[PDB]
Amino acid sequence: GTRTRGKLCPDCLNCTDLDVALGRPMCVGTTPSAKASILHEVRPVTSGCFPIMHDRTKIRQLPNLLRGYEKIRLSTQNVIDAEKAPGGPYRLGTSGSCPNATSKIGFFATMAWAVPKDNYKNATNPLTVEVPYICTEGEDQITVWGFHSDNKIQMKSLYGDSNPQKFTSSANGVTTHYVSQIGDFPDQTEDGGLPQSGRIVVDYMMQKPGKTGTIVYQRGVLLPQKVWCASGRSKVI
Amino acid sequence: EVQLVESGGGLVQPGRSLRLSCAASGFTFDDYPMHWVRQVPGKGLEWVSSINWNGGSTDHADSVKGRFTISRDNARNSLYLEMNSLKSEDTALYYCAKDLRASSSMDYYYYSGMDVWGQGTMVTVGASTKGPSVFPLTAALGCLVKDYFPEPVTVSWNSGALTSGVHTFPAVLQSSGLYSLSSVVTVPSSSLGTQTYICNVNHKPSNTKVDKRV
Amino acid sequence: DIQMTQSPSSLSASVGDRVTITCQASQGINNYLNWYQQKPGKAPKVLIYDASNLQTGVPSRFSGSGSGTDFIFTISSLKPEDVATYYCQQYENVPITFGQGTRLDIKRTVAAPSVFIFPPSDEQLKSGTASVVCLLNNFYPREAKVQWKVDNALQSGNSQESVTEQDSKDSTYSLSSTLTLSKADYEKHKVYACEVTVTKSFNRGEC
Ligand SMILES: *[C@@H]1O[C@H](CO)[C@@H](O[C@@H]2O[C@H](CO)[C@@H](O[C@@H]3O[C@H](CO)[C@@H](O)[C@H](O)[C@@H]3O)[C@H](O)[C@H]2NC(C)=O)[C@H](O)[C@H]1NC(C)=O
Repeated sequence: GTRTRGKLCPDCLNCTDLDVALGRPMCVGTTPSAKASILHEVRPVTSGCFPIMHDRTKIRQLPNLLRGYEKIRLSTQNVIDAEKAPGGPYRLGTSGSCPNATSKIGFFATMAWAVPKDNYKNATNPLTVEVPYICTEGEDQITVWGFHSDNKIQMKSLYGDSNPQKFTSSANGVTTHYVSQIGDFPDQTEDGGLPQSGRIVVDYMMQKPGKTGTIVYQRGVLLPQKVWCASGRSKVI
Repeated sequence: EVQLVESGGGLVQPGRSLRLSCAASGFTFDDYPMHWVRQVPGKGLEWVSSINWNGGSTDHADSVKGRFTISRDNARNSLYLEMNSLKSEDTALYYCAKDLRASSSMDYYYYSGMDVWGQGTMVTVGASTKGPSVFPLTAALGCLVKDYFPEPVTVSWNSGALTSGVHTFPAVLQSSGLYSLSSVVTVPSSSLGTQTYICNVNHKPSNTKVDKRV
Repeated sequence: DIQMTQSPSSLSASVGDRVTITCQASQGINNYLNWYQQKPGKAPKVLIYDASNLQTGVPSRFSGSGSGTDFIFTISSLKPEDVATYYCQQYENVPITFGQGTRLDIKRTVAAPSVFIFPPSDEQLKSGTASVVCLLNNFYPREAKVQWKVDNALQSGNSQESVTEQDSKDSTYSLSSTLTLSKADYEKHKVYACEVTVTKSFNRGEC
C-alpha cells in the first residue's frame, strides 16, 4: 500500500542526505513525501562544497529531523535580498569549490556568501535582520544560516579587521550566540578535495508558522536564501 | 569610454624592484577580475599574474613566482603590480587587462578571457637614459630620430593632424647600443609652398620632446 | 602545466580567401579557449571566446570551433583589414598559456616600390655625424635586395634597415635604409646612391 523513502532526493545521484540538505549544487531535485521514512546514517556526512566545522553546531541532525516531517520542499524563492541587507553593499559570493553542470563554480542555495564591496573600510557596528515566513499554510520555516571565517590575514584581506566576528540568532525561544574562529583550522573533511584556508560554520533555526526569525550578524556571515518548508509528521525508524 | 591606462614605465637596472599601476574607467571595476600579461616586442605572449575581483585569491606564474605580487583597490578604480628582484629576461612590454566574466569566484577558477586591454607600458632591464637628436629630411620628406636610448617613443605630425599616407619605422639596433628609427610621409608636389608640415616627437623616461620643421 | 601549440605559424592567402588555424593543447581542455587579434605596435583585441562564441561587436565573418583535444579557428571571407598575428589562449586550471603564436600575411600584390633619396640635414653635420636615408615605400614583395654605393664603392655592414610592415589598406611592406657614417668619411667622397635589385642619385653640395 504505502511507500517509503530513504534517500531524501531520488534522482539526486552521488548526493548523500546531508548533501541535498545543505542545498549543495547538483544535488537539488524533487524531494517527495512518504509517511514511513527510514533512518540510515548515524553520522550524516557531506561530500563536495566548502568544508564544514560540523562539531561547532547542531547541524549534523538536520535531515534526521527533516525525515520526521511528511511533506518536504525547498523554498521556491529567496527569503531576503542579500545585497540589500544592512551594513553596506554585498556581493553574492560564488565559489569554485562547489561545481555546477554548466560551470565549475556555484554555491549553496539555502545560504548565500555575503562579501562587502571594497568600499567597506570602517569601524563597524552590530547589525540585525529579520527572517520572514515565506512557507505555506502549515509548513514550518526551517531556515539554514551560517558564517564564514578564514585565516588571520585573509580575514583582513576580505574584511576590515583580523579580529574574530560575533553572530547570534533567535527564533521560537531558542537563542544562541556564535563567535568565529581564526587560524589553526582543523583538517579538511567532507569536502571536494580542494585546499581552503577558510571554514564554514552551519546551523539552522525553526520558526513555527508566523513566527519571525531574528538574525544578528557581523562580517563573514552566510545569510540564507532558500529555506525548507516541511509540515506534519513522518514515521521514523 | 572604457579605458585602461598603464603607468610607471621607464628604466630599471637588474635586481631592482618596481610598483606598476593601472587606471580603470568606464565600467564597474569591482565585478571583473584582472590579469597582467607581458610581451617581448616582436615576440609571443607570456602571462604574468591574475587576481580575482577580491584580494582573496592571488595566482602567479612560475617565471615570477615569489618575485612579483598583484594588488588592487576597487575604491580607487586602480590596479597595481609589485615587482621585486627584476631579472634580465623580464625585459618586455607589460599589458594591463580586465576579465570579461563578472563571477565573484574567490576560488581557484575565476580567470577567463580579457576583452579589454590597455595600451601597455615598457619595462626595460642598465645605462643612462638618452634623449634623441632629431633631424629632418610627387615628393617625400620625414624626420629622423638619432642618438637616443629607451625604445618607447612615438612621433606625431602637425600636432597629430596627419596619419594618412604615413609610415612609422620600428627602431633599429646600432652597434653603439642606441636605438634608431625614422618616420616619413607621402606628400604632393605643390604642398611645399602652401602647408607647413611639422613632426612631433616625445620621449617619456627622459622627458624629451622635439618638434621640428623642414 | 598547460602548453599551447599552434599549427601554421605563417599563413599566406589571397584576398577574400578562407584561412584556417588550428590550436592543439598539450593536455586536455574542455572548451576553455579564446582567440586574440594583434596588429603590430598596437594592443590586442579578443575575437572568439569559449570555443566558437563570437564576441559582440566584431564582424560576423570570424568563427571558431573545437572541443576536447583539437580546436579550430576560421576566417570565412578575408578582408585586407584582418592582417595580424593570432594567438589562442586557455582559461582552464593553472597559469593561462598561449600558443607560440601564428603570424598571418597576404599574397596578392606586385606593385612596384616608390623610391626616394634624402640628403642629410646640415644641422646634423654640425655635431660631427652624418646619416643618409634610402627609402622604398609601398612595395608588395618584402623579398627585396637593397645595396649602397658611394663612388662605386660597396658599403658593407655600415647600413641598417627597418621593418615598415604593411598597413591594412591594400597596402604592402615599405622599407628605409639607414646608412650610418662619420663626418670625416662623409666629406671625402662625392656621389651617393643606393642600388635596388633602378637607383636615384644626388651630389654632395649641388642643386
Ligand atoms: C548553477 O547552474 C544553474 C543552471 O542549472 C545556473 O542557472 C542560472 O545561471 C545564471 C548565470 O550565472 C544566473 O545568473 C543570471 O545570469 C543572467 C545572464 O548573465 C543575468 O542577466 C541575471 O541577472 C542573473 O545574474 C541565474 O540566476 C541562474 N538561475 C538559476 C535558477 O540558477 C546557476 O547560475 C548556477 N549557479 C550559480 C551560483 O551561478
